[PDB]
Amino acid sequence: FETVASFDFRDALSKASTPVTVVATNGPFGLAGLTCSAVCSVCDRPPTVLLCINRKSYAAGIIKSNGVLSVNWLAAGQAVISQTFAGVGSVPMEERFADKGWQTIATGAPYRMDAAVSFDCTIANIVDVGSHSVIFAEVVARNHAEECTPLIYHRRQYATTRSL
Amino acid sequence: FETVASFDFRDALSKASTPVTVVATNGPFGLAGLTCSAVCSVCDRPPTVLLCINRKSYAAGIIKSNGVLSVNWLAAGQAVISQTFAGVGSVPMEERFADKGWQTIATGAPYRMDAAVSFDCTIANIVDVGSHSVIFAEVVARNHAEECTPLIYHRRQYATTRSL
Repeated sequence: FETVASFDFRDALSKASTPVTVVATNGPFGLAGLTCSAVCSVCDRPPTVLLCINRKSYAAGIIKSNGVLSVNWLAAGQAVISQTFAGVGSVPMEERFADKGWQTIATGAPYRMDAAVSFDCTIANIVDVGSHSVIFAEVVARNHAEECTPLIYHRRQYATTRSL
Repeated sequence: FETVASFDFRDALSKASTPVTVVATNGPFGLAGLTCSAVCSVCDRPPTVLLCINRKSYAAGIIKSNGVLSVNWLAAGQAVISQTFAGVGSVPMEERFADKGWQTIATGAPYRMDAAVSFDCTIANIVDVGSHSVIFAEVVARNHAEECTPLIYHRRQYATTRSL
């Protein structure tokens, strides 16, 4: 078979929805983060998630060398955090972590303590596919804001949930 | 670092949200599909998605031996399809596909033509991690439905999107 056009693929993907996360890191190689909507759980033993990020980015470089990271599922009121970590407004990488919402838990990675879900993680394995590194990360601590709804991305806009 | 208890990881995941998909297949090993809350896009060249499914599923071995599959992101009105493919009502596998909204496109996998998004795919790589197979699949065709609001799963309930 021939694969669809990359343009067609991206067009279609805009019709699917995703949660919005920020992946962050800190350690000997420094502080960095980016928004990532290609994230999912893998298995519960050992508890493992994966995230797919383009290897060309500033943050990918620092995440992979620090070897630890957080995955932070953002809550409905946090679209501005997603924008900043997606490069909207071009906030310099190290100025992105100003507020008190970011704290360490176990690994030294910054964890967003008011995110719907924050997992603090160690990198266990990496599979490269096309432009992206698929990073498998084992969860060594968790945190949750008080109940709240998710930030969702769909058709190139932010949204949150409602019952059917 | 020690990993979190598996019970803690599962509890945390219920507070994240995911799109609801059905992964389906057909071929020499027969028809099968199942609901899947762990899917994401990987890279656009070649256009690749991944999905993680428990190796103990009846469907998982058939999907991997057939070598082809579809990923169908369900729309807000399709909770009954999700229910059926999560095994509610114990509907026999072949009968799940009797409805004419299920069609082939390119590979022979059943594609849900009215799903918000349906990708028809060939398996390219399988990585087994803990209890699950992480299946990398390249997209060879898609189906384009009209303006489809998502079916989302969050805190053990179905949901759809609203604006912020």
